[PDB]
Amino acid sequence: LHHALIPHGKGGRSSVSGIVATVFGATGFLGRYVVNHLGRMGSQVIVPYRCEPYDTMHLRPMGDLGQIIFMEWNGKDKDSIRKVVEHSNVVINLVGREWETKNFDFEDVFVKIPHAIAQVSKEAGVEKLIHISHLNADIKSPSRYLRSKAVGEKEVRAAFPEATIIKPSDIFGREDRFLNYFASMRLGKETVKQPVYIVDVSKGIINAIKDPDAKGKTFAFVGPNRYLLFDLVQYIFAVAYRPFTTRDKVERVHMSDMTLPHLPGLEDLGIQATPLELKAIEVLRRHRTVKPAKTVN
Amino acid sequence: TRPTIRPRNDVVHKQLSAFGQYVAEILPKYVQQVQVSCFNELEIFIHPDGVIPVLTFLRDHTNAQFKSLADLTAVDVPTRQNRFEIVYNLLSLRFNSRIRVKTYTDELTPIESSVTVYKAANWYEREIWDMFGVFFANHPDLRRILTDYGFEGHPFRKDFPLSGYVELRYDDEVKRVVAEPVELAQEFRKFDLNSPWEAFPAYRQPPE
Amino acid sequence: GVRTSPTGEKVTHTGQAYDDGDYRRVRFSDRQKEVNENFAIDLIAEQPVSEVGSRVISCDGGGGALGHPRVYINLDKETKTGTCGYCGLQFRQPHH
Amino acid sequence: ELVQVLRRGLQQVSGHGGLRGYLRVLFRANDVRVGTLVGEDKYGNKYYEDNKQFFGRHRWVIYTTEMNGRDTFWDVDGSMVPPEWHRWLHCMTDDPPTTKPPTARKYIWTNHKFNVSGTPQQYVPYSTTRKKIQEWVPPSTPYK
Amino acid sequence: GTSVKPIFSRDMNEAKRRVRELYRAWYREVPNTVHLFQLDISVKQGRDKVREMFMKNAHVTDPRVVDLLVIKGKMELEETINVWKQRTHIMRFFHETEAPRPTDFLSKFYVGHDP
Amino acid sequence: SRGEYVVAKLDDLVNWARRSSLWPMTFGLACCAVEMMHMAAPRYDMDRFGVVFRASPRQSDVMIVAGTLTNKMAPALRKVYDQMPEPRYVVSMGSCANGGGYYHYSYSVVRGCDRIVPVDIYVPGCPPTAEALLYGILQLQRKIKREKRLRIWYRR
Amino acid sequence: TYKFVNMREPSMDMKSVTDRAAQTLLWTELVRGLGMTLSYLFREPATINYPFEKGPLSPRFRGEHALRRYPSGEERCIACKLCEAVCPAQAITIEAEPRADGSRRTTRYDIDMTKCIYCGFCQEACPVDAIVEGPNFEFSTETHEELLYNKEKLLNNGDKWEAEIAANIQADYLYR
Amino acid sequence: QLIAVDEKLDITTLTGVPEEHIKTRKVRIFVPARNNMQSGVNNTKKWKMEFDTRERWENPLMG
Amino acid sequence: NLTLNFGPGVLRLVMELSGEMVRKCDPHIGLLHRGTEKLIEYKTYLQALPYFDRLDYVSMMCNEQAYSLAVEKLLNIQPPPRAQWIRVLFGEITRLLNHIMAVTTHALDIGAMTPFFWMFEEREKMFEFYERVSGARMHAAYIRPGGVHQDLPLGLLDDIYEFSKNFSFRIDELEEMLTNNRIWRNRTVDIGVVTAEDALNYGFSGVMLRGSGIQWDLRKTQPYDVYDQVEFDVPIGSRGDCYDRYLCRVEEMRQSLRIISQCLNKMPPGEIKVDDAKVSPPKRAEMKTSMESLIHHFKLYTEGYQVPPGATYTAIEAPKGEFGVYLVSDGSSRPYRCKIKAPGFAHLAGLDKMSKGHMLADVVAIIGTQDIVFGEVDR
Amino acid sequence: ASKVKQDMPPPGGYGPIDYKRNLPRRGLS
Ligand SMILES: CCCCCCCCCCCCCCCCC[C@@H](O)O[C@H](CO[C@H](O)CCCCCCCCCCCCCCC)COP(=O)(O)OCC[N+](C)(C)C
Ligand SMILES: NC(=O)C1=CN([C@@H]2O[C@H](COP(=O)(O)OP(=O)(O)OC[C@H]3O[C@@H](n4cnc5c(N)ncnc54)[C@H](OP(=O)(O)O)[C@@H]3O)[C@@H](O)[C@H]2O)C=CC1
Ligand code: SF4
Ligand code: SF4
Ligand code: SF4
Ligand SMILES: [Zn+2]
Repeated sequence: LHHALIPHGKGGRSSVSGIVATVFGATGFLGRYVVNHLGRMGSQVIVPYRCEPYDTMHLRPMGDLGQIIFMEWNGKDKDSIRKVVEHSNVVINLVGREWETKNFDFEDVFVKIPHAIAQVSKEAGVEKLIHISHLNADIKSPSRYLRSKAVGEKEVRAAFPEATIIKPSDIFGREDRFLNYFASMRLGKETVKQPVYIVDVSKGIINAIKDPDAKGKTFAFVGPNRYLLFDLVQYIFAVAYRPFTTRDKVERVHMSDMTLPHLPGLEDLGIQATPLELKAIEVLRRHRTVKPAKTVN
Repeated sequence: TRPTIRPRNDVVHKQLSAFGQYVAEILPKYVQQVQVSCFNELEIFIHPDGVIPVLTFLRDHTNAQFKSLADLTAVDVPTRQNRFEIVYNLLSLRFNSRIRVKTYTDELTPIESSVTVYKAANWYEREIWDMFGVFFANHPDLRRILTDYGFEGHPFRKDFPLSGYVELRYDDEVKRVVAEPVELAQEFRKFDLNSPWEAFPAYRQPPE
Repeated sequence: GVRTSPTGEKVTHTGQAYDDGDYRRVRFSDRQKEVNENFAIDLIAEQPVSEVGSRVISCDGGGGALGHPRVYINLDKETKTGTCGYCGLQFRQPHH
Repeated sequence: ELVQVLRRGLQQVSGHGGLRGYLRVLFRANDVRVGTLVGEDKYGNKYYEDNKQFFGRHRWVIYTTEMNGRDTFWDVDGSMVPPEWHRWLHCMTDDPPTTKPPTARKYIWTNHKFNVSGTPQQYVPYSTTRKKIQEWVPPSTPYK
Repeated sequence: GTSVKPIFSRDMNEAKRRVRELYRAWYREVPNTVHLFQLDISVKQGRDKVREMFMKNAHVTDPRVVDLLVIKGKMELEETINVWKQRTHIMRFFHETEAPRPTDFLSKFYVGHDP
Repeated sequence: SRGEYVVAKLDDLVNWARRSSLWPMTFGLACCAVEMMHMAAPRYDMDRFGVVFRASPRQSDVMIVAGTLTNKMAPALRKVYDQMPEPRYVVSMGSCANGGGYYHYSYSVVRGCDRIVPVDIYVPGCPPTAEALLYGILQLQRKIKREKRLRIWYRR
Repeated sequence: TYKFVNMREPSMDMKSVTDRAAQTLLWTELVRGLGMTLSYLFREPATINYPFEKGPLSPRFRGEHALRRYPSGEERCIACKLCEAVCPAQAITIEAEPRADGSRRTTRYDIDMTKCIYCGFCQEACPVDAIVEGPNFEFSTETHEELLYNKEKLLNNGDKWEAEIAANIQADYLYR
Repeated sequence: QLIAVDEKLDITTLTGVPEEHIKTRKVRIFVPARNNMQSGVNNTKKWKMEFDTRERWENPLMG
Repeated sequence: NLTLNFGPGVLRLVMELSGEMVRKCDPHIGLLHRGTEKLIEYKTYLQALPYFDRLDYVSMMCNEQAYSLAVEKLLNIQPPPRAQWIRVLFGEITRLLNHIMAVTTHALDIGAMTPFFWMFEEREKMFEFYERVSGARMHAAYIRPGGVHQDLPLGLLDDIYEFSKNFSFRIDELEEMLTNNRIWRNRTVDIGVVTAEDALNYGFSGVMLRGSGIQWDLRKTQPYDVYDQVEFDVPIGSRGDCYDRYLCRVEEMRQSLRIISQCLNKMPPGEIKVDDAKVSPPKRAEMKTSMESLIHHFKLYTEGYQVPPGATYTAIEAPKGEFGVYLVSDGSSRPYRCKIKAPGFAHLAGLDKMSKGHMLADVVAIIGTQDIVFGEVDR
Repeated sequence: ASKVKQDMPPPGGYGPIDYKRNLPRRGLS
């Protein structure tokens, strides 16, 4: 196991966990939680950042001295990926943009970059690769985002046969784009949503890293309760004490949440999914200046 | 004794010994011992119940009037049954002199608070409670003064570890400062500096 | 006398170099590894051996009070040369 | 009088090699004083003194416009002064390294380097000791 | 014999009385503490935490120790009433950032040598 | 084309503005604050660099942590950092703020202010002379000059 | 002997009373303070033109550490570990072993410059003048890790600053 | 004025030590053995109480 | 009546106010408690000397002197005469530094803020004096428990004299700005009045005593190094208010100048540390030529010197008041107990009483006139 | 050979140092 990688300590800040993890897209909403969960337990995190060094500054106190190493990269080049994942044994893929840019479309973000990452990871000898796709990802879907996810998920599994795919279902959190999106508005009764908490997704990724038998498996990370869109927005506006993103976001948010009973979930990794009723107040206490919504099961 | 040795004062030694006699004679109910060191420091060892009475007498008597309380502290000697040693240092401006009063206690026996005699002792006593866990009865407001709010333990006790038990950092998950068990990147190096071959024969103890 | 590892890393005067499978090499990516080029063992190997016609010779390292503590070295063994414990300089009696 | 200070200002303008050098030193060092040149540095720094100024302002350095590898027309810092001129400039001695050079040693750096933090040449800490415990190597031959 | 000097009580009954009074005060305070410090926990969780803290010291059989713990708890209560603490001090009682330390022998055996 | 030229020039203008007027607040926790005040003294005169003396936390650009950070103090440090307008920079001054220093193995001391806030510049010393702190401030200014926010946004 | 700072008695004759009233009404002491500040405006400022001008220092000044070596080129340190025994802040870590020629030399020499208190005890405990605390004070850093010096960094510091370090030691060693 | 209660003294609830640093540690009470490198005996006079050695590992940075 | 919490040296202050008048004042300290006293028990005496520089960090060599005096009393040795003269000279320089800092920051908090710069120029000059002697601008660690670390360089006394013969005019300019200004008077006069009996009972010392008329000074009553030999006057106030303490501190600056002149003139020749190589280390040349000197250097820098068992309380007249140390030695090379008595602790304790029936803006003036530095208050 | 040379005040000492308060009266009734 290459002695330098043997775990040591009591699982603390200055301990060693034997995890050399390269977290692509660590500067996002999910990336900060993933990096924090990795670094609070003694693992080394390599972070590749396209953006200014100032943006990443928040991550600095997430690990002990020398445990977090920042390097620059770009998806268009393979040498940068090779030098970033050269020494890692775990590669986590969190790259993803919800919209379109003049240099990166959904095909660039969700297909080419993950495929190149998986190919380089396989070439370099990375033991484990974890990929993030969507719960609603299928080739036939009208939305480009979901359609792109399906093509990418397939091509990654082709490149890295023993990769682990995680399909979170509409993550919500303190910096999320769901509850913030509906609380900033200040069409429904047919769309049902299945949100999942951000801490649960991060712990699921960590457990999938620590779980040996989850090599080729695929997971669907879903919350405890299913909510209609209308009464969920009603609850969101009630918590904020309020009276009651171009084209792809609306078409994706009016799309109902799929159900995949065959795929293993968070409970198979040992995570009790946290109900949205506990964390809604935590997220929405800042939008201010109780009667939870009914759930369908 | 050539220039490298501290000069000795016999007159002050005699005067302090005489005043030790005087204090001993006046208060036989509480005083247990009187000592005058080689560098002319006079300390009186008393029973805990005499703290209010001994302190009041030193301050008010026409021959003592030790009106100033220079310091009040505690010493931890775990080998003793009465673990903590409470020390009072008093200054008299009238006679230009200093005195020391020593007392003993343990974990569960309180000491009478001398805020009534000296207003200076108030904060001092709080510090002792914060640092050793010595309780003072009838203290106007006894609470921690130096340690963090919610800090468990008394750091200046000899069995408290140097780095304590918990340490603070910032967690972005809960978005707040959290306290977790202490882990050190480099552990403190304990040095065995003491040598054999005793240095001062005058303090040699009987071999029992 | 700086050498080079098979992986490409420079070898310090202490002989330290990460092996091929060691992840810690990641710390040197996009950066450099701090290595002293002047190896003291090679530099002291280049010094001449002095020849003094006495059985015992004293060394203070040069400079007087700016050197090391004075030491005395016996030069009775003809098979080798006397080496200062601090400075590393070598002395010898004039054989033949 | 006032005409005297004006003539000193004009001499101060002229002693910088014209208006161009005057504006150069004004926009680079925020100071246009003229003092006697003490010495030249192999990296391009110039050293001046003026004993009529008060202590602290009686010696100064004009940094070079290009040190080892970067353009230093604006980005100047105090780590660019070599150790001998560092000792002279910080008033640890009265003797500039021109009158009495330092002792020459084969191991002394022949090329001073400034602060290299935030730069691929920055120092990365690492352990200089070898592995303490050695592991057992299993045999390559089969047992049965 | 073994005569010792009282702090506040003469026997264990008065110590129990003081413990009950302190628990009364803490139970009264939990709602105002949760509301004022803007905790994300429920008042049920805070009261359960108070119960757990009181239960930690259930095996004490010495009135001096018991009323010394009562004095300490009263100090803590006065800290919380006067808002001398912050959210971080209050939140610590819950160890929400610490990984669950396992108890079974097999799990401990795998992680390390610590018994 | 001209698209990159215009953003480069505008970024240069914004960087020059941001680094040519740095308004610090100083947590004068301990004796490093004395050398911080000596940097505001006539001899070094931080004000002449555009670095005003004792700006309010609401309009402060850089936080200078000069002194020992105790456990009793870390929540207040983080709270004051959280209230700062962005862009915000943190400068660690002296051993106590850098890594605990002479009180590193203490039960009541935070082993470095970077356990609490991200730090941009480390100024080593016990205490760093006022000139060393001035060098650190100018190094932070050069670091700001090196950053490039508009180009990164353009290429994304 | 003792003095009185505030034991003055104001004169109660008519002239003194009128002086006090005129001071109250016309603000004479306020104008006099104005004059003091005005006079202070017209004198030369004490500011120096950093970084083009430097504050005066001494040969005794303590700064960035360095490991020196003899004229031959061999390092002075002999792993006696007195600097590590005397360090008030426990910033020095040392490991040694016999070299390939039997010499007593270190294999690890680390100084945590975030623990150091720059007291100079290490350089005055060393019997061979190996560890010194040199003149450099402008070595601020952008990361915590670059302030954890190992043997290579300190040896490079010594080879970088040797000229001025040796000059300062020559200037000051007769006081030790 | 005196309780005269009879019970063994146990202050564990007042010292503030964590739970697992009381019921898991094993202390050793001993008179330290004389160093065999020296013939002095002044270090073998008192009794020392020390604890059981726990795990020490290597720091990935600086070792 | 409402409760205000003025949070973040660094001080937290909880006050009950009825209108503008201060009804109750409660300082919360411990924001700079590092645990110096417990950390000292793990260091030798030489290793524990530098903590005292950090204790009261505006008057460093005064703390060094108090610690050295305590350790010397327990060691039963005495420093050479020249070491004592150097100690007293640098103690008076340190008193000048502390008084400048205290007065000018008092004015700054009130709002004057110009003498702050005017006199921090002089403070920088005095830091240069500290640097020349020890290589460190403030934490010199120059005064050791056997004398002083190193001798003065050959040009130091001339520069000290040159500095000290112009300082009186700087004090005069400060007085012109502050002493007679009516706004300064109305900010300071009849504010924070303390009676002599309450000052004695509350444990006050230093100027806080003399501001109320009490004739006490440890440099006069219980002289320690060479203080008895030098002549100076002890300024005594009359009203016990902030203005009298201001006047006392300015006159103390002047008397410190007087003592500095005397010390400059009466410097004796000789050595600087006690000639006892089992307490004070030998010279480098002796250490590099003599066997006994090398052995003693080795043992003194690895193990340290053993101090005979005993407990002492040593006090000095530090600029902020009576600064004392209660030192307990068990016979080994590490102190068994080191309690530190700082006057700031007692003064901040008395702040609550001294700020009774005053405006909220007078708490600032009272805290300033107490001369509180929280390194010594919290330790 | 050489004799003792250390920092000492010059022969005859240093010149007097002013320390008295000096606040002159400008002067007008
Ligand atoms: C008129 C319309 C107004 C619209 C709004 C704009 C606001 C007004 C614009 C005018 C701003 C003035 C800019 C002048 C800056 C030049 C300063 C010069 O000295 O900087 C030099 C070089 O700095 C930079 O290299 C130059 C950057 C200046 C701006 C570059 C191009 C900006 C033009 C864009 C204008 C279009 C405006 C459109 C937006 C509304 C060196 O300084 P620096 O190195 O720091 O300091 C080192 C100090 N030393 C020398 C003592 C060591
Ligand atoms: N709604 C949700 O939160 C859940 C998200 N999905 C998946 O989760 C992934 C990440 O989650 P999330 O935190 O919400 O995404 P974010 O928008 O918060 O962050 C995107 C991350 O990917 C990086 N990134 C994006 N585009 C590029 C690019 N063209 N080149 C290089 N890096 C890039 C970002 O860096 P930078 O900021 O510099 O651009 C950033 O690190 C995504 O890939 C998404 O598909 C899973 C289910 C729902
Ligand atoms: S960092 Fe050093 S100088 Fe600053 S307060 Fe701490 S000990 Fe003193
Ligand atoms: S630097 Fe000097 S004191 Fe330190 S180990 Fe080396 S030889 Fe010994
Ligand atoms: S200067 Fe002092 S603290 Fe720093 S390494 Fe040397 S002995 Fe240790
Ligand atoms: Zn030699």
